[PDB]
Amino acid sequence: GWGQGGTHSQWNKPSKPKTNMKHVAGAAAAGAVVGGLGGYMLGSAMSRPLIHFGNDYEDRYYRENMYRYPNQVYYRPVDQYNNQNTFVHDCVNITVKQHTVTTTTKGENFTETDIKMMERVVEQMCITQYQRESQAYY
Amino acid sequence: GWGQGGTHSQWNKPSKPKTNMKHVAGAAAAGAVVGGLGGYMLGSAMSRPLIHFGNDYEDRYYRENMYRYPNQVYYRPVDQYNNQNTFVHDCVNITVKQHTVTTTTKGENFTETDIKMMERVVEQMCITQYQRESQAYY
Amino acid sequence: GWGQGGTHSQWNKPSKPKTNMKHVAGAAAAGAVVGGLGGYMLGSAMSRPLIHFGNDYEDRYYRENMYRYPNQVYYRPVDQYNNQNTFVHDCVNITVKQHTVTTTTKGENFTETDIKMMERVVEQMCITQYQRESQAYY
Amino acid sequence: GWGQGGTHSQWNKPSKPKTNMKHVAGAAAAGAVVGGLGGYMLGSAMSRPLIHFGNDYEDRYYRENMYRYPNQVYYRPVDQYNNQNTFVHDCVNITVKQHTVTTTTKGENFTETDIKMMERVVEQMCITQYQRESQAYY
Amino acid sequence: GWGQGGTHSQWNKPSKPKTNMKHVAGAAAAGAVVGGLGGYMLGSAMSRPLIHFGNDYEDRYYRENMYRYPNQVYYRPVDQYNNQNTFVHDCVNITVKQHTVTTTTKGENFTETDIKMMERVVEQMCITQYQRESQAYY
Repeated sequence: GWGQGGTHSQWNKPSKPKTNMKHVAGAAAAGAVVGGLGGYMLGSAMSRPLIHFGNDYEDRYYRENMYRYPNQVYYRPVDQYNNQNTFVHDCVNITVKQHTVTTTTKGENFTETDIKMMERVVEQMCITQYQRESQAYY
Repeated sequence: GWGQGGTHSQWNKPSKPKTNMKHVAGAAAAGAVVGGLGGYMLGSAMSRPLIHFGNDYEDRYYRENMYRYPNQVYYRPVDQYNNQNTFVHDCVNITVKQHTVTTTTKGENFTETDIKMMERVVEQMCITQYQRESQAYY
Repeated sequence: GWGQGGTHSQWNKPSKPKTNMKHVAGAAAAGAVVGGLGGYMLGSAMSRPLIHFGNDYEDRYYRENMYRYPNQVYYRPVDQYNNQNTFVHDCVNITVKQHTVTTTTKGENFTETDIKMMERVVEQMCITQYQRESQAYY
Repeated sequence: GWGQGGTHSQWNKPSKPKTNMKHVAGAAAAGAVVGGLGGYMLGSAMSRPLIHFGNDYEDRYYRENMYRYPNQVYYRPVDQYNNQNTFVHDCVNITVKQHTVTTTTKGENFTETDIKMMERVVEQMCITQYQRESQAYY
Repeated sequence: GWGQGGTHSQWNKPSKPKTNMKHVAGAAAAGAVVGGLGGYMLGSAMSRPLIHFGNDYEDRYYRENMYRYPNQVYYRPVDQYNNQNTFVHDCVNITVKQHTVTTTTKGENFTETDIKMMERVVEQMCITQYQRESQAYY
């Protein structure tokens, strides 16, 4: 007539995490867990992987049992070329340019005029602004 | 007549996570879990994978049982070329350009005029703005 | 008639984490856990991996049992070429340029004019601004 | 009729962590734990990895049991070329340039004019500003 | 009828950590723990790794048991070339330049004018400013 107390356990219990950041790449933030027996596991081999939050009871009576390589993980990869990649390209290769190429041969008594006005061409770009009861003036 | 207390357990229990960020690539954020016995697992082999939140009871009586390689994971990949990739291209290869090519040969007594006015051409671009009771003036 | 007290345990219990940062790459921040028996594990092999928050009871009676290599991890990878990478490119290769190429051969009595006005061309770019009851004037 | 007191234990219990930083690369900050039996483990092999927050009871009676290499980790990788990398490129290769190339051969009695006005071209860039009841004037 | 008192133990218990910093690379800060039996462990092999916050009870009666290499870690890596690196590039290769190349051959009675005005071209860049009831004037 024994007794085990109930388990109220948290692998991650962050209370009121107020966080301001920009980039979360390959990481964990704002009270987040990257995988329980998992996550980013490109090549894996797990024998008898068990997750049970409930109570566990085992009453085992093993007699003369021949266990030959139980839960064996024969991890023998050959020439494994696997790609599981995350690519994020934001505002890349942005160009605001004015280019002029001049190739004049034996130009006599000639006038060359090259005017490239560039005014108020881009006022805003990639403005990741979060506003809450706020004001922004540009 | 024993007793096991009930389990109230959370792998991730974030309370009121207030977070501001821009990019979450290949990561975990805002109280999120990347996989329980899973996630981003391109090549995997799991024998008897079990998840049960409920209570577990086992009363095993094994006698003279021959278990030959139980739950065996024969992980032998050969020439595995697999691709599971996430590609995000936002506002990439954006060009605002004025280009002029001049190739004049023995130009005599000639006038060349090249005017490229560029005014108020792009006022806003890629403006990821979140507004809540706020004001923005451009 | 014994008794084990209930377990209220947290692997990470941060209370009110107020944090300001910019980049979280391959790390942990704001009270976040990178993996419980997991995370970023590209090549892994785990035999009998078990996670159970509940109480555990075991009553084992093993007699004359032949256990030959139980829970064996035969980790023998050959020529494993795997890629699980996170790429974040934000505001990369941004160019605001004015380029002029002049190639004049035996130019006699000629006038060359190259004017490239560049005014108010980019006012803002990559402005990751978080506003809460605040004001910004540009 | 014995008794074990309940365990209320935290691997990391930071209370009210108020932190200001810029970059968290391959590290831990703001009360965050990088992995419990995990984290950033590219090549791993763990036999019988067990995590249980609940109480553990074991009543083992092993008699004449032949355990040949139990929980054996045969970690023999050959030519393992694996890449699990986090790449963050923010505001890289940003160029604001004015370039002129002049190549004149036997230019006689000619006038060359090269004007490149550059005014108010970029006012702000990569401004990671967090505002709370604050004001910014540019 | 014995008794063991409950354990209320913390591997890291920082109370109200108020911290201001810039870079946390490959380190620990703001009351953060880098791994419990983990962290940044590129190549690892652990036999029977166990973490249990709950109470542990063991009543073992082993008689005539042949344990041949139990929990053996055969750590024999050959030609292991693995990369798990964190790369953070912020505001790198930023160039604000005015370059002129002059190559004149036997230029007779010619006027060369090269004007490159550069005014108010970049007002702010990489301004990682955290504001709380504050004011900034530029």
